[PDB]
Amino acid sequence: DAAIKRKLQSFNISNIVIKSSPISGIKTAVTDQGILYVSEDGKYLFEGKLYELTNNGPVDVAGKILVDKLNSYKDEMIVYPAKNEKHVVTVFMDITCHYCHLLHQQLKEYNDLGITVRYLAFPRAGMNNQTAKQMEAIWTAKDPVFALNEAEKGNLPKEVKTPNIVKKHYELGIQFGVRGTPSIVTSTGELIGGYLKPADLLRALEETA
Amino acid sequence: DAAIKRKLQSFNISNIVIKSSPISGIKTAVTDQGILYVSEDGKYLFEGKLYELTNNGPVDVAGKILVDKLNSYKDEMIVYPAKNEKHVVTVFMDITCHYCHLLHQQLKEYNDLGITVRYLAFPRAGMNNQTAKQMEAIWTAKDPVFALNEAEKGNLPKEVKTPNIVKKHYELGIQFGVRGTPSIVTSTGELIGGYLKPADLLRALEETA
Repeated sequence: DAAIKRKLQSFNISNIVIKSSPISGIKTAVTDQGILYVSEDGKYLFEGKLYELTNNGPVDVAGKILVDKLNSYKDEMIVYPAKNEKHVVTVFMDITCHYCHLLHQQLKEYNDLGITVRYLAFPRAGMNNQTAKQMEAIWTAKDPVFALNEAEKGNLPKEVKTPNIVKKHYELGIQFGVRGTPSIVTSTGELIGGYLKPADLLRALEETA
Repeated sequence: DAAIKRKLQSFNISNIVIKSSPISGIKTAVTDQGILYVSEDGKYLFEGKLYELTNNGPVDVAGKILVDKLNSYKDEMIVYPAKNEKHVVTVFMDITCHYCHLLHQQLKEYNDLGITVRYLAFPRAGMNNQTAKQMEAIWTAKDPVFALNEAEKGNLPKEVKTPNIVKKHYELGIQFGVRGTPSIVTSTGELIGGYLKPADLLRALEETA
C-alpha cells in the first residue's frame, strides 16, 4: 500500500485510500475521484467499475465498500428499533416529502414487522435553504428522535444550523444513486429506493437474501 | 483462456475474444460489449477502462489493442506511399468533405515530408445514401487509387455497391472516437483527428514520440 499514492498524487488524485480488492495484484483505491483499482506495483489504474455476476447478477464489488461507509455513520442516524429486528434498513429521507412522511407514520408497522428503520438525511433542494438548515438542526439536536418526530408533525425548529452532517449524508446518498425520497438501502448494501409500505418492504427484503 | 467465455456467455456477452492484459491474473477480453478485463479465474469482470499514466498521461491500454485492429485492415486502405517514409498515418475520410478534399490535394506534400497517407472510409451521413454506396464502390474497385483520385476530381462511380467494408471502417472509426473528417490516426495509435496541413501534420507526429 506504501508504494502507490505517489504516482496517484502525480495524476491529480485526492484523498487516496487503499483497500481490499477482490483481485490480488490490485487494491481497491477509494479515492476522491471514485472507487478506483490499482496495481500492487502502481503502474496501472482502472478508472472503471469492477463487478462479479455471482448468481443474482452484476454485483459491484464497491457495493460493499460503500455500505461500510454508510454503516460507519450509525451514530448520526435517527434510529427507530423494533421489538426485536429481523431487518435493519437505512432510509434517506427529506422533511418536505409526502411519502417520507407517510413512511414515518408507519414506523410502528415497520417496527412490528421486525424492521429497524434508520434515517439518514437527504435534503433534495440542496443544502442552501431554510429546509436544509432545519434538518441539520434536527440531526444534531439533543434527542434527534424527538426533534424529527416533531418536525414530521409540523413543528420545525425555530433556530437553525449550517448544513454539515446532512451534507455528508447527502453526498453518500448520491454515491448510492439516490434520486428522490424516500429511498431504502438494504442491510446487504442493496437499494430499493422509493416508498414501500410495511408489508411490501418486508418481502423485498426477504426475497433478496 | 479456456475456462472463461462460459460465464461471459451467461452474462449476455457476444463475440468473446481473450488477450494479453498488461495485468496478470486478468485477460484483455475484447468483447462485443467492449474491451473488458477478466480474471484468469473468471469470477470478476471490469466493465470499465484500464490505463497507465506512464509519463505523457492516461494512456489507455486498449489503445494498442485497437490500433492492431486498424492495421489489420491494411489491404483495404487506399495507400499513397512516400518516396521513403518517416511517418505512416491512417486518415478517416469522406468524399463529400471539403477538408478531406483539401488534404487529398496535398498528398504530394505529405508524401514529400516523408508521410505515407493511408485512407479508411468514414461515411458520416450513415451507410444509407448514394454517397455511402459510392465509397463502397471506390474502396472495393479494381484500383482504389484511381477510383478515389477520380471521385475527388468530381467523377463519382455511376454504378454502386452496398455498404460493407466502408461499414467496417466506419465502426472502427467510432471506436477511435472519430467525430468528423478528416481524422488522422497516428502510427502509435494516437489521434490528431481534424485537418492538419502537411508541415503541421509533421511536427504533431515528431513532437509526440
